[PDB]
Amino acid sequence: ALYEYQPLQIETYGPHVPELEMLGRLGYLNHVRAASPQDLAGGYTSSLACHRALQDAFSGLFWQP
Amino acid sequence: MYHNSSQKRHWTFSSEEQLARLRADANRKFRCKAVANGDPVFLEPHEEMTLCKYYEKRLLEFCSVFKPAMPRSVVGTACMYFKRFYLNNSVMEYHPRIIMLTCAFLACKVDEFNVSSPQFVGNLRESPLGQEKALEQILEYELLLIQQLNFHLIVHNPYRPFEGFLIDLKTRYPILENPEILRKTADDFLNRIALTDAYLLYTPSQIALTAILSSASRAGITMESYLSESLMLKENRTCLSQLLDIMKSMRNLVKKYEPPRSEEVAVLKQKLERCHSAE
Amino acid sequence: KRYEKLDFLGEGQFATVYKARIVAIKKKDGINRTALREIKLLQELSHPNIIGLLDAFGHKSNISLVFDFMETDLEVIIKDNSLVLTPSHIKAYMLMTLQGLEYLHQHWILHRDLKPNNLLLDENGVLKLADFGLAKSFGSPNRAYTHQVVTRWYRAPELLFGARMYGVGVDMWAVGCILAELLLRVPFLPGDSDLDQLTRIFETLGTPTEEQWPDMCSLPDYVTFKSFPGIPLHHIFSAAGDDLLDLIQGLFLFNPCARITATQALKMKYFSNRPGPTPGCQLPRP
Ligand SMILES: CCc1cnn2c(NCc3ccc[n+](O)c3)cc(N3CCCC[C@H]3CCO)nc12
Repeated sequence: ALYEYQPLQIETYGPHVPELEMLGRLGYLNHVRAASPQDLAGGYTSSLACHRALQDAFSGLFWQP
Repeated sequence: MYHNSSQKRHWTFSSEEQLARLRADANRKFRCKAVANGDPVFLEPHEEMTLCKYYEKRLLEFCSVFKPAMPRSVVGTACMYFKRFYLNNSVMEYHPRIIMLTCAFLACKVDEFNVSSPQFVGNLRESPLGQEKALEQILEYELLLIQQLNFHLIVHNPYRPFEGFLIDLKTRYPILENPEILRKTADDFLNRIALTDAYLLYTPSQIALTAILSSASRAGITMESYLSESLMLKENRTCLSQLLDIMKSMRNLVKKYEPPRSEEVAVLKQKLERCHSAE
Repeated sequence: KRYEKLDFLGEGQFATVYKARIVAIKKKDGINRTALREIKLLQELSHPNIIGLLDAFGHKSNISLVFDFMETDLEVIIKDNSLVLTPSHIKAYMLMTLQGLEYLHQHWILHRDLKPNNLLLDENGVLKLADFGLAKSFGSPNRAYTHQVVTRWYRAPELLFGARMYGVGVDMWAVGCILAELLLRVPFLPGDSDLDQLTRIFETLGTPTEEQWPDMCSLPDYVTFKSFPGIPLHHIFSAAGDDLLDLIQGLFLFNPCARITATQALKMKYFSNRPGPTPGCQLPRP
């Protein structure tokens, strides 16, 4: 019974969020502050903050109680 | 995340009628408990609502001048705790003056805003003896507050969604020249939205988007295309209509909001202090 | 209340755990911040490989937390010299750990206390990440953390160099250490201090350089170490296959940005290759 990766399927009830590894290609990172060299050395990138912000903006936008 | 959060699952209600039902039920259960335990000393549910609004402004004022600077997320969490607590409890049973401080205390803990208890109560404008008494009251009511929140402590606020929408507009909506011009006014609307019951009725993302679009409308800018094209709602016009209805309802909630009057609140405060002194 | 105390499971640094009717109850500053952290995080999470907070109650300044009762943990498995850890068992443990971690990181939470005893196992062989008393949400620039997190043996070098800002790399490095402990049956990098921890890391894996970690020297507590060549992984892990060695290399990459995420680790060929992961019912019981 070989394992096969399947992505997590959680309904966000909102618009599609662009992939983490595409934000820079799409120009989103031009509107977040750059991660400092110490931040990058620790593994924090501005792409993380941008992705979290977009995910929160789009989460449950279409949801109705 | 909001889309599978406790806030969405248990603390976003279908209508203002449900919230009014919960508040009237809380008032009536306190009335029945007091009558069984032991007159016109009771406050009416609309009087409870007026006092709750007044003490929410007082909680906001306490959090604004709180040193060290309390982050906006902690303040939003505290105000949400206050609203949720007085959905199911009467100000006649638990004084909102202490409950609001307890909400700030618990929110500081939950949002990892590290403040010592003595430096928490040092922000009070009261005497050191009153400060120790207030601290003991807060410690007494902390567990009660957590129980009445049903141990649902994470509060999703509209601030990060607001930032995410600003990023998305700057990236995908060149029609809007500088989206940052929309910040201040949208922030203004955000504050007003916070005074209503919207935080119990709409998603943080909906609140943020409503604030942004109201700011654009005040500026005269039309961003219908952002909803239609960038958010791709042209593929599901029903989704666009539902979103527009949600934002219109939130704008209506804001416009109808009645700030508490000073004299009415003073009379109600005398009434509530009388209710607490007795029994 | 509605739970009758059955057995005294043990005591922790923050509370004491009792088996009750079957669940585990973990019974001037007010409510303990660690208990509140566990409450606030586990109420927002629901995944088979994350410990479930079933109920919560308290009195005065004390609070109790109800969890599912877990039969054992990974530490008991590893240290049980009578248990054989086949490649399939190791793959199963790694898979469940990584699935829980992927769900956790998707909800922007770092565990920050990953180690074999914090990976509990129920009687069905389901592994669950537990002990969220150090877990914290990540992804906000304005939200600094402390480097003194994660048990020292499992602490990533960025943490040891004082990283206040970090991401999923801390958990993934701890995951690599857990994998190495699974393979070697002993702690991989048993330092006695932070300096000795970094020394063991660099002596085993090589001293990192600028090309492996471009901003390494910018970390606040950065200390230059002797240029150890390191030990090639196939020498350390003799029985590891090439795919497993690729996974281990990915988990132990010095640059935390290059270090593989839980998702990337799950997509690696090691997990889709033969033999398949052991089913939970067949995992060894200590
Ligand atoms: C709090 C959640 C929980 C669920 N089950 N469980 C258990 N089950 C028994 C057990 C587990 C692992 C290994 N062995 O041999 C027995 C123990 C325990 N705690 C007390 C005893 C030492 C561990 C410590 C862990 C703290 O989370 N906590 C829990």
